[PDB]
Amino acid sequence: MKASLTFSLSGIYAPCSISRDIYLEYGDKKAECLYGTIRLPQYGPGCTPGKIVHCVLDDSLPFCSIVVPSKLFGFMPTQPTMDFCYFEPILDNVVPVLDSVTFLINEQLYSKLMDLPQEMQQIQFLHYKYNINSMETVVHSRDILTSGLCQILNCSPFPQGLVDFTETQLILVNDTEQKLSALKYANEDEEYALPKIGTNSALSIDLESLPCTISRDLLRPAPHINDDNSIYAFTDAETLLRLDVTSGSFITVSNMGCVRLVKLFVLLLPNGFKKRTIYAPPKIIASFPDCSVVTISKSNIGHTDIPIANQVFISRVGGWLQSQKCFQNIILTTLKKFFSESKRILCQNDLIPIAFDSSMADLNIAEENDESDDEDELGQYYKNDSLVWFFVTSAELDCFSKDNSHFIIDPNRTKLITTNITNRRPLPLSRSNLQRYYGFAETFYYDLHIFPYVRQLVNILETSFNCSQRGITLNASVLLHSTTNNVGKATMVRFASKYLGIHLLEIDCLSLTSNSRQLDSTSKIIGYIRAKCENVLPYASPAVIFLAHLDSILLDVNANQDPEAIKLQKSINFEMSKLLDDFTFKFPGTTFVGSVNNIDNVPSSFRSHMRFEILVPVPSEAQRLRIFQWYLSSHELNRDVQQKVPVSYMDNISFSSLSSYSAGLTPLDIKSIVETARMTATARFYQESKKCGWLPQSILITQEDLSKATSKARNEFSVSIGAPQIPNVTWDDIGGIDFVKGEILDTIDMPLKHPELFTSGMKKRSGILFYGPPGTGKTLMAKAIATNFSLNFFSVKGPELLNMYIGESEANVRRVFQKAREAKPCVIFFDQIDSVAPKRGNQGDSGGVMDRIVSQLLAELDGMSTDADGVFVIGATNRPDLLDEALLRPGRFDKLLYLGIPDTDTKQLNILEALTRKFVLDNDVKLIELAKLCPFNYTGADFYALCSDAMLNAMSRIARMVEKKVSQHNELTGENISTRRWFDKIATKEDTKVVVKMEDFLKAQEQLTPSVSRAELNHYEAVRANFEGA
Amino acid sequence: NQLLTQMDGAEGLDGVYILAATSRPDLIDSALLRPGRLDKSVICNIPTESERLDILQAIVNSKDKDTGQKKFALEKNADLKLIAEKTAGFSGADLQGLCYNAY
Ligand SMILES: Nc1ncnc2c1ncn2[C@@H]1O[C@H](COP(=O)(O)OP(=O)(O)OP(=O)(O)O)[C@@H](O)[C@H]1O
Ligand SMILES: Nc1ncnc2c1ncn2[C@@H]1O[C@H](COP(=O)(O)OP(=O)(O)OP(=O)(O)O)[C@@H](O)[C@H]1O
Ligand SMILES: [Mg+2]
Ligand SMILES: [Mg+2]
Repeated sequence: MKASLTFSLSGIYAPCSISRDIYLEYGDKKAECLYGTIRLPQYGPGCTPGKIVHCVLDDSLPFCSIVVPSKLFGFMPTQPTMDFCYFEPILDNVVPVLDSVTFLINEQLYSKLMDLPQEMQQIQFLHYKYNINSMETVVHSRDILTSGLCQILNCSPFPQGLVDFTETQLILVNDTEQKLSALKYANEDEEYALPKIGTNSALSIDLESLPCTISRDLLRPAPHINDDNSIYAFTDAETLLRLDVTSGSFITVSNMGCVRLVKLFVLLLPNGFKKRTIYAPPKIIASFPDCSVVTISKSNIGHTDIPIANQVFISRVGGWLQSQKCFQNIILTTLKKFFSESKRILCQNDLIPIAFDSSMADLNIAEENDESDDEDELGQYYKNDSLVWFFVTSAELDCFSKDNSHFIIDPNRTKLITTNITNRRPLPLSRSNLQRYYGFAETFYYDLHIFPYVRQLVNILETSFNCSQRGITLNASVLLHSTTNNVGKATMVRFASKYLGIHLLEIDCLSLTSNSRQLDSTSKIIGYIRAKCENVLPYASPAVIFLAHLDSILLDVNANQDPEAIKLQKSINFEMSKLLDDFTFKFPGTTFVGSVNNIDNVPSSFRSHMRFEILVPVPSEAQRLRIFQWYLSSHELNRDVQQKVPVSYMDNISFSSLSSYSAGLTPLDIKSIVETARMTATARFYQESKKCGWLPQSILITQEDLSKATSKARNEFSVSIGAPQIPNVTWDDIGGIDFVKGEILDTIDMPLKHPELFTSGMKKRSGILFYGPPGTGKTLMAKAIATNFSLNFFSVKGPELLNMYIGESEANVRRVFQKAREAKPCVIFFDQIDSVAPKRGNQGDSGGVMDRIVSQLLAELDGMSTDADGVFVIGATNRPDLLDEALLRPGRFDKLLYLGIPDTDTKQLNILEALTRKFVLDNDVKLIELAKLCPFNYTGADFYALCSDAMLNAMSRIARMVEKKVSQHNELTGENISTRRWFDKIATKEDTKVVVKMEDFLKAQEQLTPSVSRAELNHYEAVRANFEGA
Repeated sequence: NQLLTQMDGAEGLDGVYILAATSRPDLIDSALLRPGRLDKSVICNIPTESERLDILQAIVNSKDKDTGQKKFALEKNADLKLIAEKTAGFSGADLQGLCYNAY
């Protein structure tokens, strides 16, 4: 619903008011305290989640008018009161009570209240001081309640809801740090004077581009539609009066050259943008490079000074999409539309931006204009995505002169005339976003503090620019390459281009209209390449040529060569060399920026004449933080989606948790994970919508399913490379390994974490070797490692390496072991090394292949100089005497850790409870009783056998109970039934938990026996007593 | 070491069932009697005269193998089923051989 708005003098805790008329259109005598909902119009991508408000009925309010407290939002009634909003009546007033709320309070009043020992005295103080009353009051997660004093610190999990101390814990927090001195809500403070604040004859303030779009329906005044269009300006404070001419006035002042008239407005009261500023759309700032302090004065004029300029001679800027047949038609048609649909003043030495959707493309539309009425389309469907600049160029003025700023084109008295092209340089992104204003496809914002390769390339382009702005032409060029796929090669070049205000061509080679086709048309392809490039350079500003996937066309010699294969190869190398070097003289300062996928595959000649080299890696954890910070941002979710209900994160999200758990993933995977989370949350939202329900105002992402999606991301990685997946084994699914978990965390966690303070010494502990009797978890530890940590889990299953032919090692072990270097940080798991690496001194006949494996394995493994790429090799053995001197304590695999028969007293209990994870037992038979009833010398996995066959007899009990119950059924109803119909017509839920009460334990203790006897233990205890030779 | 691995403790666990036979419990892996392994070790007894009864009560019916003509469909000794309890010492060794002799 539309509603009119007004701000009351504010009690903050005082209710809003509901008008009698809305209390008739949605009148309900059972609910006179009608809880309203309001949407607050604002600057921003969309209206932030609306507020539930507690209200009192008022009959005095005019039609659809509503009043809310001012200072409840930190604004004061001295500021311009917004006259409208939107309202929603809450269906049946259905609202949940909050599960938890926390408050922050200053240490003085905190202690003054905590001095009261009787908690109810503080509860009454909530009433006496704050006039809070339960069930009446609704509270909101973070709202400051009084400057310097009380604040709500959180509501959880809901952002809003009812309160009652009968369920709401009312947590309090002490502001020891006095930040409440800074955390004051008051958006305005009274200035010491309005005079002497500059002089009304001349003010100087930094201009800024408005960080968002703004539209004719939000502004307070009422411009016309056909004229007054497009050009507007926005001001922040009593500055609106320091100009002597109020909001709604024109001003025209500029720092240099011609004047530029603009309509100036006060900002809407609900604004987040920093004051002491004059905000503008990109349209204005585009004409005024740097010089951010702008001259300002009253500068008023009596309406439009010039009513006609009888012809205009506009020109397009050069630039990538501005010079293609497939865009030409859409360009001219959108130009015609734009200029036809409204009347505007224009001036020489000025730019006009035009925006359109490049998807419209090869759709012509046959009848919408020129033979049809002026208002023609809903751009809701005829979208926008790409932007162009037209220079206004010359215009035919009348006898009047010099005041060119008012030129205007009557749609019948005047025409627009093409002059082919002009040259001008775009704004520097550092001062102003275009993209975030138009909402286009985004270009992620790096910062040179933490991306070394960006600092590199940006410095290269910066010098290539400025050195040739000075007298020294630079032929700078660079190639980007990477070890992995999918690192953001193009993104870097684009970002740099915007960050430096540098033009670019964007070209991809894959889309060339022919392959490396056998019949020679390398001429045709390289010709099309140059012919497409050259067209803009005659009017290019300083610019770069970016070539995507050079590897597709710079093939390289020798696999099996046709004569034509040689001719194509050499022809391509030659013509590319010529093309590039020629460009370096055809135009100065114009930089070739290539990209490639396998640096081994680029041909040697090109590899020599190329200049700089940059290797861009898979990002660090420190970088991951900023990656999530981007794609989880408000704008970066809100763009994609139609429905007016917005989305957000919960402020609980642990960026540490994501950055650690997402280790090794590439940026493109981080997008995948976040967008999957968005999907799952929306599915939850529509599941909620099945009932009248709660939380309808907005779905948020939450830490649980955002965590979960990592597992899918890792499996979809694994199916690309390294197909094996692993069943989950969470940390608590093992126990009774305390020393071993100690050392494993001392090896894989603490040296891996905290390199800000761990020196990351020049060598590292390579691995872990588990040895001992079978059935002591030494397999399970590996599946646990694969489950809980972010590490990937490559492995070979024992003698998976050996193979039929001679020369076994390159057929497997080399390819896999180097693949682990090729992968991101990942373990290699081994089992049965006593089978894979026989002690070389036990020489073998019949080709001695054990010597071949063992030699290659040591050579690929050890030494590890310049090679500490996290390649932890971890594994298990039965009997370590058969291990080679591969185990000799160089630290190449020699982190020996034993596992064995547990301590008698309670570690068997820790075993039983761990294996009882997600098991069920629900009586007075505490696990202490089981752990005492079991005799000793049973060990490890044999207790899993004891649970296994206890479970088997428990399900047997249930199966025979079912057999009885189904027999007694069939005797009385369903005389001809057996299975599917039976199970589909029973509906058990008390029985279906099928909990064992007891007795299955006792008959397990009768039926089970230790799987290795002491006479078997002695054979292991011997090697145990070798201590591997100590 | 390959066979002691591939089926167990990795992808490969899933739903496969395994059913062995041996001449001896000696010449077989110590990796018996683990839940991750071959484990149940079902008993096969020495077949007594009662198992002679059982075996003959099977031999008397090539059950529904071509229902239109049983193997030994037409016989004397409809009285004195279990016609060969005398074979109690035979250990049940390959009585299809004696059945072929009878044929
Ligand atoms: N750091 C990043 N920030 C934002 N988006 C990124 C980032 N890295 C990658 N992307 C996204 O992934 C894509 C990067 O495309 P780009 O051309 O750079 O590489 P690619 O196509 O994955 O790889 P290649 O050219 O090697 O085949 C874009 O969709 C971009 O949005
Ligand atoms: N906390 C635990 N401590 C010990 N054993 C456990 C624990 N949790 C589960 N187990 C059992 O231990 C088994 C793994 O034992 P282990 O890896 O030592 O033997 P194995 O895989 O049969 O043999 P091998 O080590 O020779 O490959 C699991 O399958 C499970 O039944
Ligand atoms: Mg790419
Ligand atoms: Mg094991």
